[PDB]
Amino acid sequence: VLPVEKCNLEDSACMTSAFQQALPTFVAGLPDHGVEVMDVLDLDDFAFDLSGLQFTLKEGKLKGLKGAVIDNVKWDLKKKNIEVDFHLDATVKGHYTAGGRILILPITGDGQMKLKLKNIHIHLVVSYEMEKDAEGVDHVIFKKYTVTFDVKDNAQFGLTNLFNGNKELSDTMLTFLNQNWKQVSEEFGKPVMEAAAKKIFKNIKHFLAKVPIAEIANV
Ligand SMILES: CCCCCCCCCCCCCC(=O)O
Ligand SMILES: CCCCCCCCCCCCCC(=O)O
Repeated sequence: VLPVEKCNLEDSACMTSAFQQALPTFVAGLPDHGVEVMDVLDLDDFAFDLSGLQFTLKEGKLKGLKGAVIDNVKWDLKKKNIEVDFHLDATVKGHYTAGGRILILPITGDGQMKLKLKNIHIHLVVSYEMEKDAEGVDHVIFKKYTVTFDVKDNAQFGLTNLFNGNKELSDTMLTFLNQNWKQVSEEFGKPVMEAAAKKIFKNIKHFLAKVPIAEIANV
């Protein structure tokens, strides 16, 4: 399993440093807990219709979670809530399509995407409950999460076969995207975020349904 020593759950310095040190092994996958490979992370296909853009990503991938930096862990035992702050440079790949408009430009494209995220900050809030399982050990059972984000340094857009390959229009569109990267991030990033959070919350939840609380915590 995991090469990390035991914390008080509300010792938030120990928890931050334990998350830090446990990450590479966790995101390499643990098949007998619930833990897939989380770098590269396979995202479920999704679709959205937002601010006039119709957007699909198929066989989506997220690379860079191996590389993430844990900023703070705040486990709160009265609230049975956990807050997790981190950041990373990520890449998001996959087969995309594009319909309708982005902001003031019309868009059509069916090809490949490579987004590069530079210093993306995440604020993950998880609520939980303590359950006993079948064999009378308690586990931390995650229930619900909120997530917020913040691409602080930069976002770049690579999109192949825009407007059926027509250079003029593709270049114009990609220049637009790349210049207003931050508005575009705030305008369309939430369902891309949701897509990874849905998988990340799921994987953690699996882990801790499998390991006894008495096993990884101070009682
Ligand atoms: C996005 C990366 C999150 C993956 C890490 C999941 C949390 C594992 C808990 C590690 C802390 C151990 C607690 C303890 O031993 O006291
Ligand atoms: C064509 C518009 C696509 C919208 C992408 C905007 C950039 C937002 C990145 C989303 C965050 C990725 C999730 C994560 O870092 O775990």
